[PDB]
Amino acid sequence: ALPQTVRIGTDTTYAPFSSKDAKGEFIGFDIDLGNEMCKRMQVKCTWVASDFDALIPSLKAKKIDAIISSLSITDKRQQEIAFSDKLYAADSRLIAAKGSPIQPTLESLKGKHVGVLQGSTQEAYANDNWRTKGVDVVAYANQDLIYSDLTAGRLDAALQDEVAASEGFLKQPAGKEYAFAGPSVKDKKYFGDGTGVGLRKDDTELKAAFDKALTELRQDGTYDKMAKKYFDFNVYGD
Ligand SMILES: NC(=[NH2+])NCCC[C@H](N)C(=O)O
Repeated sequence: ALPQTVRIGTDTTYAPFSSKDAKGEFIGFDIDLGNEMCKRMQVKCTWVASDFDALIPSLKAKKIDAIISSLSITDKRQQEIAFSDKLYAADSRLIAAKGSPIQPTLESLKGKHVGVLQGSTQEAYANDNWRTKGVDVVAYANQDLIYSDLTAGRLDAALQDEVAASEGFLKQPAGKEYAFAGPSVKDKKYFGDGTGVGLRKDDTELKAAFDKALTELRQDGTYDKMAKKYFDFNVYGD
């Protein structure tokens, strides 16, 4: 038996996947997916906002039951928690000022100030490959502070999910004078294989129900109808 109310944690600072509208209500693709799956699962769902780096600890502590927050499915995370089937693809890419020669390389980022989300796969990658080697990698409680430090010049570059940067910043007025700096960063190990619903390992029935709802809403075309609100491309991937 699934719980009468499935509590879903999300970090609402990652448009267009999860953010807040003017009323403070949860909006974005993650929210739409979550709500549609819950509908099909015939359970009530209650969204819970928290910082991104608090989601997996909250899940483990049973303060929430699920995470839908562009949570990348990684080898390392799977040693701690479970995942539903893939919700959508997620690649990492740097952003910087328009015209920046910055590339996702150690040589290019020497003496540069680079922002990453605390508890993200991007922080993991940046800390290991760049911060130890002298690059000023700065971790942030949330992505909106990163964008703001970038636009104010405190940061030279930021590393986050490509689609989030693109739709949530670059294509917005705030990011008109900014661009991707270099191609997406390739690293299977660190960045994983798309995003999924984060779940406790022993909640097998809940995972199965999420997986069932997801397959069904993909199959009947509801996934693509919801995605078109945000994207003119195949957000799902392969
Ligand atoms: N709602 C968010 N802030 N999501 C951040 C996700 C970034 C990256 N995909 C990760 O799992 O670490």
